[PDB]
Amino acid sequence: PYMTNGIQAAVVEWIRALDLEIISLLLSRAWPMALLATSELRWRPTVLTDTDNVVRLDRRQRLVRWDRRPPNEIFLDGFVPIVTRENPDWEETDLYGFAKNNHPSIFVSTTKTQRNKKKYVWTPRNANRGIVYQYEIYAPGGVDVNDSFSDASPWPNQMQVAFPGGIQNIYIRSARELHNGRIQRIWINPNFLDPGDLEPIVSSSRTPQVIWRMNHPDGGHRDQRDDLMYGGTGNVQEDTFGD
Repeated sequence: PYMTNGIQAAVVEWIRALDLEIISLLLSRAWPMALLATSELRWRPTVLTDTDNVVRLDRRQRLVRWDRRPPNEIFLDGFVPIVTRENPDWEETDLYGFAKNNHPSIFVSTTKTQRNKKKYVWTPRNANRGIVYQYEIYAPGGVDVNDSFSDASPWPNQMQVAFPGGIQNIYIRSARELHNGRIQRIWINPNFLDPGDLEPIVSSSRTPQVIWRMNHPDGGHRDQRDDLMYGGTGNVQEDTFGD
């Protein structure tokens, strides 16, 4: 037995309103028997042991999401999942299938900052191709994928924390804007709900810090039409990519 903030960060209203037991069922109902025998749906607790073995509140664990979408969308809307409709398929709510294959779902994935001697982070192989944003997230709740599946976790190096129903814009602190793997701007979200005691945003004299506002003239750059968070096509690197 433990305390969790569960789906507090969710933007999708029908998910945000349902009882935690129902959302837990949606996430686990499709798991095979062999998986169920050794797995438990482990929501991140309100107080957790972080990747440097320091005990922190869930809201002080530095999460990262790599995303093609720019601040004019993401700081406005937060992270809205691909599937928002009220009666999704079982494939679209399954945490195991989502963790494995990254198919369209109710989940917004993030990856934990791996705080060693230096900062490391799971980084997608295509982080150096086209326009890429690294969003910095400090959110309540969510599901710890590795804790849930242990040996059966599909991509353990991603250290995924999954948010059914998405992540509100108030939990996104900043964004690094990369063009073909070269950092252009560090974006500051003015509506970030600061929990206090966080490390100050990692900066450089060469790269401008920009306070975002709605429809910022430089805030809508994107590739022309979830690739960057597929656990299969990335690996752990020092958390200075773009510098």
